[PDB]
Amino acid sequence: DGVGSSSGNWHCDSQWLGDRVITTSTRTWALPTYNNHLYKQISNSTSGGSSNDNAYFGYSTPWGYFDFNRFHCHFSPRDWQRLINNNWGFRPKRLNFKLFNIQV
Amino acid sequence: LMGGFGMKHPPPQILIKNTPVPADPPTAFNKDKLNSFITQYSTGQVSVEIEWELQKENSKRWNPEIQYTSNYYKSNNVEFAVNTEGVYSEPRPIGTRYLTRNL
Repeated sequence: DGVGSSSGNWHCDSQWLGDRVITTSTRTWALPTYNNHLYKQISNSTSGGSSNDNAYFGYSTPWGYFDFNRFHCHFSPRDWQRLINNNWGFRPKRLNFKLFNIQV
Repeated sequence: LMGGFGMKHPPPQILIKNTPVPADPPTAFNKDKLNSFITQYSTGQVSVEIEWELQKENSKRWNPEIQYTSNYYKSNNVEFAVNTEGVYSEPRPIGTRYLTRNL
């Protein structure tokens, strides 16, 4: 849309229904520039790697990624306590992701 | 002052008595009341169901609450469970106040 209008609101709450939980989270991130916009063919021979069990070959990219898959990301210690004391089992159903209010 | 819910009209008293069955009356009429009865008693079952209204925790607290737990350490008996002689015993009094709210 525009420069002076916010892209989205901060929504961090979590709502406990009977058979279902919905945990929303919101964080602030900062994204640098990686590898000077290059793909650099990382391998063990770059630094050390004198053991065959440690041998590796791959590529490093300028891109970066979001890893939210630890539990403490989605649950507060209280929402975790409420979870594990009152419930036998759980599992995820849906996921919804948003990026907003970008600044360069 | 002791605790609980004061009520102008609490749930009513249920009084119960097993009606007297007299022993054999004498043949000749007597003015006096009969003081001789049959030894007797009764037995049955009571069902009492109460419907309670709850107020759920809305707390936005971050860190974890205090809760009531059975301590895990091993013991000769289980708390709030029967003895070896068949005796049921409550180990400790359990208050109602664990969750917190803001003052």
